[PDB]
Amino acid sequence: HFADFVDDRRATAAGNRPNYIGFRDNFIGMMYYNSGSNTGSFSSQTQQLNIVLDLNDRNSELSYQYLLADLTSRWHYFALWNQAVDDYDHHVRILENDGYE
Amino acid sequence: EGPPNLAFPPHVISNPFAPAAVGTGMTVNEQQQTAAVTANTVALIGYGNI
Amino acid sequence: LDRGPSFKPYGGTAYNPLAPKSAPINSAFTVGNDTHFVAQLPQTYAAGGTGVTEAIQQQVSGVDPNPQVGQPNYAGPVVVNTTNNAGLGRIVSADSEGQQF
Amino acid sequence: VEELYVINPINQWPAPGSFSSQKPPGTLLPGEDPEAVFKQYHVVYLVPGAQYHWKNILIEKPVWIYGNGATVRTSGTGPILRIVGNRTEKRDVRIQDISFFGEDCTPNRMEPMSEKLVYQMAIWVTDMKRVTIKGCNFTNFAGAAVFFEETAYNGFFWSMQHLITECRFTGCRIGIANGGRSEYSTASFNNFFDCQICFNVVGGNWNRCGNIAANCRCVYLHTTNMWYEGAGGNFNAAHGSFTGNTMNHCDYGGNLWPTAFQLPDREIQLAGFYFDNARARCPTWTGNTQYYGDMKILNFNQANDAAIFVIDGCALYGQPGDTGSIETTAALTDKVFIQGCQGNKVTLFNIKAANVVPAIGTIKQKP
Amino acid sequence: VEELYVINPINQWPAPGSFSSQKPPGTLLPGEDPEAVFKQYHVVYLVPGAQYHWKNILIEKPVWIYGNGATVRTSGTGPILRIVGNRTEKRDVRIQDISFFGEDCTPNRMEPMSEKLVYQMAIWVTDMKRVTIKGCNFTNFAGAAVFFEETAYNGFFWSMQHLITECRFTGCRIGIANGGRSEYSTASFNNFFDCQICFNVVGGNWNRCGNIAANCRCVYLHTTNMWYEGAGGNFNAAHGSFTGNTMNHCDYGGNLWPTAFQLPDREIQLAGFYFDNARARCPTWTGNTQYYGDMKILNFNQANDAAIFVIDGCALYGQPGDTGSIETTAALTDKVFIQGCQGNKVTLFNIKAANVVPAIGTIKQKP
Amino acid sequence: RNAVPNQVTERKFLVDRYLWQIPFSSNFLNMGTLTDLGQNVMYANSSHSLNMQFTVDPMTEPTYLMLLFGVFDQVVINQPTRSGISVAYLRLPFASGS
Amino acid sequence: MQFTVDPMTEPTYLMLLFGVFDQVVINQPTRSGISVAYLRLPFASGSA
Amino acid sequence: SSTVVVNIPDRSWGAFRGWSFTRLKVSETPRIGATQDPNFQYSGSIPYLDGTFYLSHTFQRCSIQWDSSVPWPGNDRMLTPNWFEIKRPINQDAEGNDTMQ
Amino acid sequence: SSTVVVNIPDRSWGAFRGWSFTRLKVSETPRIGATQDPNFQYSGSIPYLDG
Amino acid sequence: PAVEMNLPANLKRTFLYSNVAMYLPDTYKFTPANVDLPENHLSYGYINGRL
Repeated sequence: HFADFVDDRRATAAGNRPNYIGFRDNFIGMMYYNSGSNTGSFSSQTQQLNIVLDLNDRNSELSYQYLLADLTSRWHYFALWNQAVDDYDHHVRILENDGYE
Repeated sequence: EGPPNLAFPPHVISNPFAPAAVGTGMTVNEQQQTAAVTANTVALIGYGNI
Repeated sequence: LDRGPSFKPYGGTAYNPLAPKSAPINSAFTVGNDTHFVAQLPQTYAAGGTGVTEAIQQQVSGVDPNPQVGQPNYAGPVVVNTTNNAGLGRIVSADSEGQQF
Repeated sequence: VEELYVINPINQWPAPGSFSSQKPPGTLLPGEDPEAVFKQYHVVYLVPGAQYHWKNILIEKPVWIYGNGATVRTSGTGPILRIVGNRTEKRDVRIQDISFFGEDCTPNRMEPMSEKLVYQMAIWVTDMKRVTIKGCNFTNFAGAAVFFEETAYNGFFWSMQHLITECRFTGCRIGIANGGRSEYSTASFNNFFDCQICFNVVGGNWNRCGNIAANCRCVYLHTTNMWYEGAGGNFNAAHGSFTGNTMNHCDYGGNLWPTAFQLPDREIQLAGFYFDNARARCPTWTGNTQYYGDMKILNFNQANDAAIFVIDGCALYGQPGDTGSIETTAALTDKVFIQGCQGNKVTLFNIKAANVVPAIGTIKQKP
Repeated sequence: VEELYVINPINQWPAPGSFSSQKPPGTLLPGEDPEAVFKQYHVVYLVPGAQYHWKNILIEKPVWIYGNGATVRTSGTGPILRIVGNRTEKRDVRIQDISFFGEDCTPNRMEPMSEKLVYQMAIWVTDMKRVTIKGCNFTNFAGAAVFFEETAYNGFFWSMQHLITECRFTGCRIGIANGGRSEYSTASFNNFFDCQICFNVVGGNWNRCGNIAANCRCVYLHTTNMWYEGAGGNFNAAHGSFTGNTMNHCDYGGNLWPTAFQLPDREIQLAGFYFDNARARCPTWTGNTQYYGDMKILNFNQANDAAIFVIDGCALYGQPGDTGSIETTAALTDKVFIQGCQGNKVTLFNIKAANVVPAIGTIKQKP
Repeated sequence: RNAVPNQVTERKFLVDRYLWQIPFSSNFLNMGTLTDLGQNVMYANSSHSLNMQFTVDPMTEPTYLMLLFGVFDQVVINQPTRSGISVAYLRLPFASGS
Repeated sequence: MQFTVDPMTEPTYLMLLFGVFDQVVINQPTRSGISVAYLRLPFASGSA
Repeated sequence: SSTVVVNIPDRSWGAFRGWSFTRLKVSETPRIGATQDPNFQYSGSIPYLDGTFYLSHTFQRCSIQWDSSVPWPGNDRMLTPNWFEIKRPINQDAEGNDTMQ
Repeated sequence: SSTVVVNIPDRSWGAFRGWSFTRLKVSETPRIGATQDPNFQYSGSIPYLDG
Repeated sequence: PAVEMNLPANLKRTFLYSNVAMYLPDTYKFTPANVDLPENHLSYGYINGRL
């Protein structure tokens, strides 16, 4: 875009700030869990009684996150369920200033 | 009571005690103050308020 | 729903409703070879003999002069000395599209 | 951002006293009576870029009014902003950054001056000392713009040090007016335009050091029995300074006011410098520019060789006919001198050739 | 002081609309676009003692800018603060208490003037009337400091009453510049320092009543085809006043600018008072102090005895050699008069002995 | 004919003389003054607490909220002997006891 | 409960959560017949 | 303020009959429990005792919870099951959910 | 604000398991009970439901 | 010589003024020029005097 701009002759540039946009981990936020007006239904036919009785107190997301920490490890990326997990960098957050060997 | 319920003459432009005075438009010179009468114009001019 | 151009949900009109129906606005029109000027001049300014100097010094734009300010407030129907005063208002030119109304 | 604090119901009590006073710290809102605010505070701010409407605002204690670009309009026969003082006030008045308008628009310059129009001013100081009018805009006044009256004082207490600077006067019939005994104050760098009289001088010993008067009929008026004298009238008059001013286009060019003025006693023909008083002396006259500006030296105090009127370092420059001409009375030829001057070829009525250095202008006689 | 009010949990609702607008009442923060703020308000305050950065700020409606000690810097080829008006504006402009800086430091005074540097000004008023520049500090401008253009107007509407007072100009190549037809305004008590030209005068009928020009090469420039004329150029020019100013050390002492100037048509040798125009007359000249300041009277309108240049009540005082000397053309000896003056022993080029009273200075001839 | 395009509409309503009533019954209609849920809450003499979060339009003046719980209210008044009148007031959901 | 956190210049929440026992039983006794019963202690949902 | 939050500690809700609610202005409502209300400086129609209610049209929504867990009515009865919605503005609400136009 | 003070009214605490608590920014937390959250203008890692 | 007036528009304008315009909130009204209203904003003089 622009880093400095005073004239057509003289102006320095810098590339755009990077921005990766994809789906969430586990496709969290794809589907209406625990919504009010939007509870999905698993009912039988010949009846219409909804089995799924969601609650606003219940969190059906972040219960699949805690279960999957118990069930498997974490470092493995499983492309089917979009099982790729938000990490950070161990040296951007807490940074060790050892200063140029 | 409310706003004044005024009545108006239908030819709406007029002087208050005279008919609409006839006249002629004026072309004007700039850089010197001289106004000449224009060629093909007659003007019905009402002055003041209705 | 589109109701069409035939829809008019009231009686009368909304633009200058108090005017007499025979009244024209201050305009100019070119019936014949000449042009005409039907006009009411509510604002007045002082201009002596050959008041062409005071006629140039009047400043106009799309907002001044105002068509609805007129005379001062309680000054009655005094006849104006056209020898001593000039008059000041607005016309719409004949060089305009549409039907004059 | 949603305020989910819980609440208990009210217990049918008489509620305790809740008040919401002190909403202006020192300001003044539009549509609020200024007489109760000027009484309470010493410094009164105004709303920036507001639109006021004042009429006959009586001020007794000296306050300061920071206008902040306000606009004060009026309507009626009263003045705006009446300032009445006493002799015992240690504080001062500073009116600043306000655009005073009138009950006019493109004013009636053909209407003659009379008793009806004499109260159409915007600042009328009765006997308040040390006022200051700084950075204002006065438009469209049928009477004076300011008028500094002064009552009878004694004991050589000449103090009353007023300042009128950086103002813009358009369309006012009379600019800075001043009553008698309004002595020793300055009024400079006020840019006059389209005024009939810039200075209706009654009180003397003033100092005018930079004013510009373009397209104005008269600049310096001093007669006997003018308008705007007040209590303690025409006494010890016309002693001021008049240095480095500008009075171009007073007779020819872009002037619009008529020549007659209709004083309370008589009618007179205005000029760019009109002076007729047998008891008053003449002001100092240096560095002034005149393009097409008349001068009428009619009468001063030359009785026992007591005054000599000297034009020094000024421009005259009136070519066509008698425009910009200097007129003197034939009994005053020996006392009107012009030493140091530049001119085009200007008509000098009743001025001798030896009394003017250098030799400029056309010398004629007006019997 | 600890806020132990209880709270209930949020009920998974869509939250109602919370807004935090109106955070400036009328102010202008640093790092905020001024074009969207000048459009909305009439009076714009600035943060006291801030540090701004403006470039090509277009102003269309007349606003007031209270600077409160702000500092506006710039960088680029554009002017600061472009003021473009129309003919129909009842309000006025007041720029106040701002320290405008340039894209320089200890400016390049050896670089010649050209087309590249002509847009390096800080205030460029196109046709806005009644502007006011009060209490500012302009430093280090390669072009002009201000430039008051004016387009072609008619009907003797000379109004345009501008004020430029109490300013400090350091290092600017051209000080107060003005276009043609920018008539009847004042510019006084501006303390110039280290400038090449204090006044690039094109429009006439100005009034300069107290300016100090120390260590400046030129003070009054008027030629044919200068820089900074604008639309509606050199017409009805050089009619102003020039009273009580100070132009010490223009040729000898602490002057630093070169003598050549490089006009768009030619190059000329600057002086403390340079004047060459056959169609323009001369300003009034009273009370000015000159220490070591040159004067060059080359050509004015003396054609049918229409103008006489008179120096009145001024100091000359140039002893060493030809420093501070007054130069006139040999065809203009009969029209340059010096009546009332004090001098050390100053070189007068082509001025007769009878035309100067009192007898001061050395009279020489420059063929 | 000269109507402006892109016209946005908005709806609102105004009720007067009316309290928004919410009945405490299983279906939201009236099968009885003493409702059917008014008899199930006293199952094993249980006690329940109640909070109600509301949402009103933001109005520029302080306003109350006339909330009024539906209760019953009764008297007895008996007169067994002359100069012997007596009462027993009782309000069932919100008893003013002792 | 009553907490104390470091002051922050933007508003925050408090994701507090009470440990409960979310429980279902699913009974499927007959074809096209199915029945559940949700129950949690202590914050039971739905009773009178 | 948009949200007001009432709170009742637990008690016997036996033979409860229902709710009713409407806003009232503070300046238009006295407090009867004393012999005089000195802050009551109004003399118009008082809607607390006259029934002249006019601020019923100004509720968006309403929610009722029993002992911090149970939502009332619950049991996914109406189309917004977890709270009542008195009014929902159009230019929202892509769903129908709007009687009487 | 430094403190936040909560309440639970009088009820039965049988088979209670424990507490847990963190903090979440208001701009970074949506509301799921609605069909649409018009005041949610954030698209980073949501801590309320990603862990 | 007659004068013409829109009669049903003037009955309509009086109805809109005395019934709807006269009963505005205090923000939209204004006091007229050169009149002294009492400082009690709940008194009769302040409600009557504003237009």
